[PDB]
Amino acid sequence: TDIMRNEFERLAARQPIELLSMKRYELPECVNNSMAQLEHQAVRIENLELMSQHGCNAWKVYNENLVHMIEHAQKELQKLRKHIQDLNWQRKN
Amino acid sequence: MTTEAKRAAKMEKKMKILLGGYQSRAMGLMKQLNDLWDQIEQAHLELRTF
Amino acid sequence: LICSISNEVPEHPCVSPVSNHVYERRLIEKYIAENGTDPINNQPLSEEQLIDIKVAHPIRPKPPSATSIPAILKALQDEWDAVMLHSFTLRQQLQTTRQELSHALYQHDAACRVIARLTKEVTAAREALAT
Amino acid sequence: LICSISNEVPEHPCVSPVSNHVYERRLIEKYIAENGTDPINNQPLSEEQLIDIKVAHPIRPKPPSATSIPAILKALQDEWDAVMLHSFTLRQQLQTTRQELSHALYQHDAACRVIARLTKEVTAAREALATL
Amino acid sequence: LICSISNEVPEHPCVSPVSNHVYERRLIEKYIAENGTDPINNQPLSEEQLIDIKVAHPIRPKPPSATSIPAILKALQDEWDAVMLHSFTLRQQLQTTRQELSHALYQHDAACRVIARLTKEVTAAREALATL
Amino acid sequence: LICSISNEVPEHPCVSPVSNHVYERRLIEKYIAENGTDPINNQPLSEEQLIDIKVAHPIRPKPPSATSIPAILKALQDEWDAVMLHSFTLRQQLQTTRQELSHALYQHDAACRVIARLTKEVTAAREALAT
Repeated sequence: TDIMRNEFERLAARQPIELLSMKRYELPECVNNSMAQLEHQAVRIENLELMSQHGCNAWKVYNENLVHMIEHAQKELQKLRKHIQDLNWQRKN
Repeated sequence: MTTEAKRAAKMEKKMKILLGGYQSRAMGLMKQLNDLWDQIEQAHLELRTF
Repeated sequence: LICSISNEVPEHPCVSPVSNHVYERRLIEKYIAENGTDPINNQPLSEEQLIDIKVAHPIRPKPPSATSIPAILKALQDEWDAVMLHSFTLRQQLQTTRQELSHALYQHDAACRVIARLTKEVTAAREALAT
Repeated sequence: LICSISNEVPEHPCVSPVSNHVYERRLIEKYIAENGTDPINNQPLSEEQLIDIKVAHPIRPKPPSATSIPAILKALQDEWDAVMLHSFTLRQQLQTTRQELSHALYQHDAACRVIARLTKEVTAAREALATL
Repeated sequence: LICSISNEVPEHPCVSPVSNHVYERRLIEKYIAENGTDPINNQPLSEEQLIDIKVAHPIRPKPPSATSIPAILKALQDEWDAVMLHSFTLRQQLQTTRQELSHALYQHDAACRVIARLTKEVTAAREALATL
Repeated sequence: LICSISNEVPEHPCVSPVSNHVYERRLIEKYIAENGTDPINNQPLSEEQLIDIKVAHPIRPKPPSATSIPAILKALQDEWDAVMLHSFTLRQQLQTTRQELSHALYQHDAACRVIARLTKEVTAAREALAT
């Protein structure tokens, strides 16, 4: 029960043939693509500066968050095991 | 193009070995989340079933 | 932490007051526009009733080999394939689950009939032993 | 594309820089000349605070095109939201029926044990009455 | 990932539906038990208003990474938003370079006529003097 | 209608109070986060002075076409590749204009030093003429 998105997705799935992507930027009519590669390589060389500026701190800053989100799941797993075990214990008696 | 492409690809490989540990580490953490998210929902089955 | 429609990590989480569950603003607004009620509880809910939340501004590290070409060509294509085949597999599993539910209900009715027959057999055998 | 005083289509859209909501030069200027305050929030506002004729400049304006830059991305976002919204309702029914499947299989084996016991009960009763 | 009141990592997260900022079930419970309000905004709150964190639905999620189409659209939007100011950095500097060029060329055009007049006057005076 | 930073149609515009300019919240936010001033007036401004504007009616969504999405991806790629070249040409021209300005300034500096010798020759001519 979806919008036309559903029709195009099902046609692309039954059809299976994935939609044509951007194969213009990398090859480099060619002058514009070339200047595009120039601006994009400059933007990329700028985007790798702000990564190395902080560096490995930002990765572990989210890795601590990853472990902190991980712990609550096993805590709730323990809760669920305990509740099911108490139920089975009552049924046993 | 080829001058800066060689620059950023070299800039990636400084970070691709830098973050590449955290990449497989975050990939390893996400595999554990997807491992539990089945059994966590498997807990939802065995609750209302029981 | 998550959104309760899209299964995403919301960037602007908003919680409802009739059913307290964090939803993404976009999907919750679209749901309110489709039909004016809560998705989870199906209770009366409007866009004005929702209360936006403030959060840790949570961050994603773009891969080191991030460019307009890899974002445009490979990434979106991988995303669309992971959408299409996953929706297709979920539809197939739904059909299979309906079929298995049908087989289970038939087997349950058969067990009910067999038990009903043994209830008439066993009790009269007991009476005949009492006779 | 409407003035917030007259409700007419503004040809010279100015905004007052206190509670900006685009109006037209004539209505806003006359409202300022009546009393030097903004009609929307009733705050202090003058003629010089108002920002006038549109800003077409270093920009080289592109009338909203079909297939140019960003509408494709907004459309991809609108379609991905739909994909996820449909996945929500699909997975809901999947798991909600899976719960019935589990309960039904459980009760099926449970009631199977009922006949398993009752059959041997009748079986013993048969030899009991037969020997007597 | 943290509790706003204690600043410790909550192992029992409960988000309230008034002024949500993920809080500790144990600490938020006591804050509501002492007085019926939310810790941050001081809005009315009960423990029944609170809800612990749970798995959204049976729609399965995946981690927020670069792969996600939404993160890709946000990244493309940020890239275009940086390129936009990148364009202004050069257009505005061109707007000063062009003004200086107009002024310098006008000074050169105003000076060169007088320089030609000097080139006339020196040789006219020399031909006048040498002739006598 | 057009923010005086990005040229894009502002979806959450805010006005500057030191200088009357309706800009984009995020672009102005990054500009103030780098340096605490106004990009047009260079006047001291902060975040809290900003007055969020409301423009509810103006929003018009682009209904590009029925056109298939596989062509839409190439549309976005073509537009990004074109915007990169429009940004390249807009900087090389500025660098060339600054070079030309300096190259005119050099002659502007030489002309007034030629004028000194011209005036000296004129004084010599009058000094001979009076005699």
